[PDB]
This record gives sequence, C-alpha cells and structure tokens, in this order.
Amino acid sequence: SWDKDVYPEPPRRTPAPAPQTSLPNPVTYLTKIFDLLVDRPVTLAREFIEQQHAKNRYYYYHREFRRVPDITECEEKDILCMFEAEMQWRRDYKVDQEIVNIIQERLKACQQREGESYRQNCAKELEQFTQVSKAFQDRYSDLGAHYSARKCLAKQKQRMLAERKAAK
Amino acid sequence: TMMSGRPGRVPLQFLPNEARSLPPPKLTDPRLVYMGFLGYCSGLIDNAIRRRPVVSAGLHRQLLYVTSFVFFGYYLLKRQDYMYALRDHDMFAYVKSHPEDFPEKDKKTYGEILEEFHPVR
Repeated sequence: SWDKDVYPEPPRRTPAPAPQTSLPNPVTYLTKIFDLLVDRPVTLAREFIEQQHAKNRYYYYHREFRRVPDITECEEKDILCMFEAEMQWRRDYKVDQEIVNIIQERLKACQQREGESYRQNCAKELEQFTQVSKAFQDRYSDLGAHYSARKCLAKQKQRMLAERKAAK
Repeated sequence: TMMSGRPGRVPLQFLPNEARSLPPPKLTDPRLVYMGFLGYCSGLIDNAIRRRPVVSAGLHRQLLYVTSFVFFGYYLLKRQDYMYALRDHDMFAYVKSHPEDFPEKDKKTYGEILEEFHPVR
C-alpha cells in the first residue's frame, strides 16, 4: 500500500521464456509444486484472516501537529514559548531523519536492483542522497548529545555570518 | 540579623495578628503528616528503649506523642508560612520603592541575540 511516488520503483521488464531445448525445466515443475503445496494454502489462510478482519473494521488516525512559533520568535527566558518551539524542533529533527532514511532506502534498493550496472544507473539516487546528506549534516551535525533549538540556531547564525564574510 | 529588626515586630510573639490573613495550614498538609510520623517513630523508639512491645504497647503514649507533634507542627508551619510571606511582601515592596535598582530589561528574541556555537567534534 506504500506510495509509489515516495518509494519509486522502475518499471519491471521481465524477459519472456524462450526455451531452446527439449529437456524439461526442473524449475518450472518445482515452482508448480510449490504453488500447489504452499501458495494455495497460504492464500486460503490469508483469505480467511482478511474476511475476519473485514468483519470488524476499525480505523486509526495519523496525528496532526499545528505549527507553533519557532525559537527565533521566542523571547529570552520565555520557558513556555521555548518549550513549545524546542518540541517542534525535535519533531522536525525526527522527520528529517526519516526523510534521510527514505532516500537511503531508495539508494540501497537501486544498488540491488540495477545489478552490475549500479555505478551508472544509480547516479540519480546517489545525487539525491548527496544533497540530502549535505543538508542534514549542515543543519544538525556537530550539535552534540545535548542538541537544542538554540544551538542549531547558533550554528545557522555562524554559517550566515561566514557567508556574509565570503560576500566580503 | 535580617528580619530580627523588622519595624513593628513585637518581641517574643510566635504568630503576629497579621498572619491571620494568610490561609491556615491544612490539617492534611504533608508536612504536618510527617510531623505525626515523627511522633509515631518517637513512640516506637520509647517502647524499644524501655523494652516494651514496640508496636502494641502504650497506645495512649503513642497517641500523645503523635498529637503533641502534630499540635506543635501546625503552629510551626503557620509561623514558617508567615515568615516567608513577610519576606515576599518586603521584597516586592522594596522592588517597587527602588525602580532604578531593579530596572525592566529590554526583551530580545533569540533571533536578535547572538550566541556562539561551539561544535562538538
């Protein structure tokens, strides 16, 4: 049920069977035996369980957090606003970690899927992960074990001052 | 020192009439319950010292211990609250009377303030 856009997979191109020999193919008969002995019972069991699940269907919801004022707009020593903003920053930290995870999963799946042509046919995913890794490292790397919204803000300010100096 | 010379302090008075404005300590206060616990421990120790049954002997004596400790603790808590309230009253009055010594400070948001980032590398 996973979204294809979030988890892209290249279209599957499977060569058609083109036997050139009289000898029976063992894999075909073994696979038919597997289908009959295993796949059919498994499919029937899953059919029964899915019927049971459909009999009592209940839903769970994905929580939505409204955006709250950031640390930049929080006054000094304003522990309420600082607490709200820091919790928001931590949630965003987790979300960015998950984003990096998704891109890395794309990377590994591409490495496996392409095969011996991984170096060339996986370039786009590698570029995506390179961009994401650079962004993530700049935003969150080196903050330390006691990472806080204030420290990330200070790092961003340091980076911006360095950029202004580069502007000269 | 400190509150000893506070103007208007009647000598050798445990609770001034001003304290009555403050809410009385609740009889279910945890501090008073702990005072009663101290009384119970005192009764148990008395029984142990006199070699009586520790937890069953002298129930009247243990009751007297607990009641005396709770009785004194109620007034002690009332006086403590009165003294802290007097401290807060005087502190706020002094802050109001000396605005220059306690100036309001401009509030700068974290965006404006610059705090140096020390990388943990």
